[PDB]
Amino acid sequence: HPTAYLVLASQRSGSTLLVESLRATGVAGEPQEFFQYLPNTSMSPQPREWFADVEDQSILRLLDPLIEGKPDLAPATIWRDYIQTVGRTPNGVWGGKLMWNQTPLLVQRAKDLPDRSGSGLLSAIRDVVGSDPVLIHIHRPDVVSQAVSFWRAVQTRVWRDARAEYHAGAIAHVITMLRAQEEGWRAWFTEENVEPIDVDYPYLWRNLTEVVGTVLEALGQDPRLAPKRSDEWVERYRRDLPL
Amino acid sequence: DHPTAYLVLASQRSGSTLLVESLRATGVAGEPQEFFQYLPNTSMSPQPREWFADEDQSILRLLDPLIEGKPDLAPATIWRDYIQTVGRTPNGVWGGKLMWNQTPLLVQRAKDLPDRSGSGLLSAIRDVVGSDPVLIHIHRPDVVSQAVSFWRAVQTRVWRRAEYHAGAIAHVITMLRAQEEGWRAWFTEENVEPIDVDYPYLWRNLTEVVGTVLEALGQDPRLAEWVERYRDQRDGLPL
Ligand SMILES: OC[C@H]1O[C@H](O[C@H]2O[C@H](CO)[C@@H](O)[C@H](O)[C@H]2O)[C@H](O)[C@@H](O)[C@@H]1O
Ligand SMILES: OC[C@H]1O[C@H](O[C@H]2O[C@H](CO)[C@@H](O)[C@H](O)[C@H]2O)[C@H](O)[C@@H](O)[C@@H]1O
Repeated sequence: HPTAYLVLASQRSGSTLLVESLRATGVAGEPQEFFQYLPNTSMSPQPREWFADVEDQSILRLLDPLIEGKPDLAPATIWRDYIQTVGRTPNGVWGGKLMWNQTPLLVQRAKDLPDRSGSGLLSAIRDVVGSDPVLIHIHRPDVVSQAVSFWRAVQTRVWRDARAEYHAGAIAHVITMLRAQEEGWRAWFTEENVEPIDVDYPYLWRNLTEVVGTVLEALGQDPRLAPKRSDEWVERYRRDLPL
Repeated sequence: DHPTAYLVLASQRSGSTLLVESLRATGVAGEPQEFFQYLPNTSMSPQPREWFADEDQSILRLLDPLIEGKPDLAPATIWRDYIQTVGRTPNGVWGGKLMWNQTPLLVQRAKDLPDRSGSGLLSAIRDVVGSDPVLIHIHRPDVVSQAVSFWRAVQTRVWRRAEYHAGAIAHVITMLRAQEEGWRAWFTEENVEPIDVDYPYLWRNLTEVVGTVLEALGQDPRLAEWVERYRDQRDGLPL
């Protein structure tokens, strides 16, 4: 009987609908992107960071200026422990989100734990979470609609409106990137022989309460608790590059 | 000229969680957890056997037994850095929740902060959030219906099955009393005037309340029953 789940995904791929949907039951932990923070800035990736290899100024200017933060200096054990306690409901169940771009981070961070128990991503997850989470995998076949929502979100800084410009080269960039996270997870599932509870977004949109219940079920929770404008850029980005 | 952080000061199973989660849906008011709730010896929230620790095997039998977790070994600097980052959204707003029973924890924890700006709760708040948080205070004034939820959940462990029992819902209804005092007596004893929504107002018109919180943060409002069976009649159990 697993005491923890972890949702594997990509930015704006749906993980939110599921994951918040879980949080509300109040028996599925307090999922967060516990692994999003960069160690040199103790911040989430910032807009100019996602585009650090873009020297096209026309896209650059659309993005906020960097903030310099500060190195996270928590010892590995202290880092793990904070995450373990914040993410977990009184019932004792833990949840959180993990994006594929964050995997190296997590693995970098676990490296200096005592009793580390492997050297790969799977051990990392195990050693950080403290048990063997129910892996779940929300994905999106419509990369363009997603890239679009991403390229908007990175400008406005809002991930759940006046400044937001279209831009082909950028969307291309975001697409090239989201695609890579997919190949990332794909290769990994085979790499360490794992079979997630796979659930693409359309299915997820349609059947929320079904899924929110299966996950609920896999954690030994009563599945009872599972509760109930077009993109011009997406039309546009087709005409105009990768997909 | 935005204040870029909010606390919601409240009490267990008030509107507290319903407000806070709505704001979270915004994508624009941080990730308001209950950062101050975790006890240092266990590093978890208070657990039933811990709440009801003051003299009667009538309750101590309805309550799951004491798990024991682990020591919170985070220096205060790291503790506050974490709360500051995890509670923020990308737009840079921070949100969170605080509950009168946790206030001594906050203060005890803040004492080792290098830059202590003062000595009471309110400078504690500021030194921890790194700013001046818009205060929101929630109360559900119907203490019976509050105390009920807190007893249902204090044994279900689900704070969003097991039985009624009056002599406990005493201890609750009255612990919740001295908590709600605390707040009111803190509001004047440090001259704070919090925004002041109420559970009825919320469970009905929460769309406004949220829209209020968002403007105070400079955002966009446009974004967004064994009660009667307690209502003992006979015994004289404070209500
Ligand atoms: O003592 C029990 C704790 O439970 C209450 O809140 C839990 O429920 C929420 C989600 O369902 C969370 O925000 C939180 O993590 C939980 O602790 C209560 O609000 C607390 O004061 C208690 O510590
Ligand atoms: O690009 C920076 C990060 O932003 C996205 O996540 C933000 O969006 C959600 C907003 O409600 C939050 O849950 C979260 O805390 C944010 O950081 C994205 O999902 C990330 O992977 C990035 O770290």
